Amino acid sequence: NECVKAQSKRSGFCGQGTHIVSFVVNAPNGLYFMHVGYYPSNHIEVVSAYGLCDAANPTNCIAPVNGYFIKTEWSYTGSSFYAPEPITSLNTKYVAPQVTYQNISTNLPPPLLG
Amino acid sequence: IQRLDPPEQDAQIDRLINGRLTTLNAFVAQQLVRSESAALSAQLAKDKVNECVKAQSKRSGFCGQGTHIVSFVVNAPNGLYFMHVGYYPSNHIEVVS
Amino acid sequence: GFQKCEQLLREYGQFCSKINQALHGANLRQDDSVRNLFASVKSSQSSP
Amino acid sequence: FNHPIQVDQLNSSYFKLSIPTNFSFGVTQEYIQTTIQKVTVDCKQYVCN
Amino acid sequence: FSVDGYIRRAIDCGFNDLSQLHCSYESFDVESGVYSVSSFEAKPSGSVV
Amino acid sequence: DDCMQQGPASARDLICAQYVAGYKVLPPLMDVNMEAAYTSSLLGSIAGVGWTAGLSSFAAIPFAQSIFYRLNGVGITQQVLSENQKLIANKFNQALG
Amino acid sequence: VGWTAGLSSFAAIPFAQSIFYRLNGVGITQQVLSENQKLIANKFNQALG
Ligand SMILES: *[C@@H]1O[C@H](CO)[C@@H](O[C@@H]2O[C@H](CO)[C@@H](O[C@@H]3O[C@H](CO)[C@@H](O)[C@H](O[C@H]4O[C@H](CO)[C@@H](O)[C@H](O)[C@@H]4O)[C@@H]3O)[C@H](O)[C@H]2NC(C)=O)[C@H](O)[C@H]1NC(C)=O
Ligand SMILES: *[C@@H]1O[C@H](CO)[C@@H](O)[C@H](O)[C@H]1NC(C)=O
Ligand SMILES: *[C@@H]1O[C@H](CO)[C@@H](O)[C@H](O)[C@H]1NC(C)=O
Repeated sequence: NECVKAQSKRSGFCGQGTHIVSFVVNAPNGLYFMHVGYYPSNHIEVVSAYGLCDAANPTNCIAPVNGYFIKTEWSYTGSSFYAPEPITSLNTKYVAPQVTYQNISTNLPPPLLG
Repeated sequence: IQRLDPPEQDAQIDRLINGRLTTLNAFVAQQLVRSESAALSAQLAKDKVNECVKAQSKRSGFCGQGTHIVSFVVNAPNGLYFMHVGYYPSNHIEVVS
Repeated sequence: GFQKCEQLLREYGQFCSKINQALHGANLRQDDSVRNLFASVKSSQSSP
Repeated sequence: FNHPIQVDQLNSSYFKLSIPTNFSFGVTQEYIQTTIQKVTVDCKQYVCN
Repeated sequence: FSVDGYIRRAIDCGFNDLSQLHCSYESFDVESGVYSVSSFEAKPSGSVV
Repeated sequence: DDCMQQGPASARDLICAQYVAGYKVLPPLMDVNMEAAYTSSLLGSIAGVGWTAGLSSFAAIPFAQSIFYRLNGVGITQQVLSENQKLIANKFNQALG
Repeated sequence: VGWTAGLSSFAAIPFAQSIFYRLNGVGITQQVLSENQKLIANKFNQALG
């Protein structure tokens, strides 16, 4: 029910790595599970923000959704695979301002260009 | 052996054998019960590390009591010792919602 | 170590082989349990 | 002991992200026993033949 | 055995397999199911010496 | 050798009984320093593992920052957490101390 | 089955389409999955092969 009929979000319940899909066949005294997971490699280190705020409009802040804001100025990458793309309203959420958010004053992404 | 001849000596040794064979069978049966139990328990420990320690849990009562925030693990003599830090509310008031 | 006893013990079949094999399996079970448990506690990435 | 990738914390408002640049799929195989062989014994015959 | 001690009903436990079942549970009423009972023995048809 | 040069520690010493009774206690699969290494590396992974989607990336963020995200995630607002960061750290410290 | 809310409806969609939703759901963006659909299928196939 957790593995095969659903994608699991429980680390280590199904297989190792991030669970994607599982299959089941019969075995001599039971079931044989075939768990296909996602295994990352070649990790790199990048610098990330906790969130970004409009420096001129400090109460207007965003945080990434299922990914990170990375320096490259700021761009978005999904959490499982480094692949920078523009910060847009489809990969951000508006949040309350925090002391750890960056104050950006130049190349403001579209969710902050208000 | 020192006191008895074979026809009686045999019977006496045999009593000791039966008692010792019985003891060893009981011992083994328990090591199998205890090792089966420990193995199940080990899988519980596995789940707690993944659910509790490597993640914040949203499952009431799985980790500790109250709302789970963070857990830590240290080793213990025959296993793991979980240290579950939860959020415990107090001084509740009633408001209209 | 008494030979008379060992001679009588043999009439109970391979009793000791069963004791040893049962415990050997039971002991392997913990090494496998431990190996699996730690493989899962193990982090991929961690801060110092 | 196989050490994990060490990722340093920063003295700043930023943080280090250790993020994959590559990936693979793999299969964790698992066997779960659901049954045992079912056996009955003709105890009277077994014991007394 | 009735309250007054007389035997009014009985099972011959070696008559058939159904009878063996009733005897093994020491009851005239057993639950529905599939049960193993004593095997049907092969018997000697002669001897060799 | 300890059981010969010193002898049993007390009555019913089950460790020295091994060489007498015919049984042996076997060592565990991992030594202490290896088990410590596993839980130590686990400790250092907590803040950066239970942070976002996927199990593939690691956010090397402060423990404290992790706690505040964990508290926010259970219903405590950011205005509250911001006003009370020292109060929260003190309560946490009392719980563990 | 592992597609949306509830256990009551069935989306008869391609396996491949399911995989891409599963990958998107763990943090791989759609731009990446779109550029790499053949690469992803090949890696998956290697894992099972
Ligand atoms: C991006 O811009 C934001 C917004 O300006 C900036 O975060 C702000 O930083 C200031 C300090 O530089 C915080 O102001 C104070 O900081 C001190 C530090 O000790 C606190 O003690 C103060 O708290 C007291 O006063 C508050 C006033 O209301 C009380 O509510 C509180 O209970 C205490 O009495 C106070 O926090 C300011 O709060 C933050 N802003 C936010 C939203 O947290 C941010 O740092 C800039 N980005 C970067 C990377 O620099
Ligand atoms: C750097 O770390 C020290 C450790 O005590 C801390 O006091 C100092 O404020 C930190 N500096 C920054 C920029 O965070
Ligand atoms: C990912 O790893 C495989 C392993 O052989 C390699 O062939 C491939 O080129 C790698 N891709 C990147 C982007 O490094």
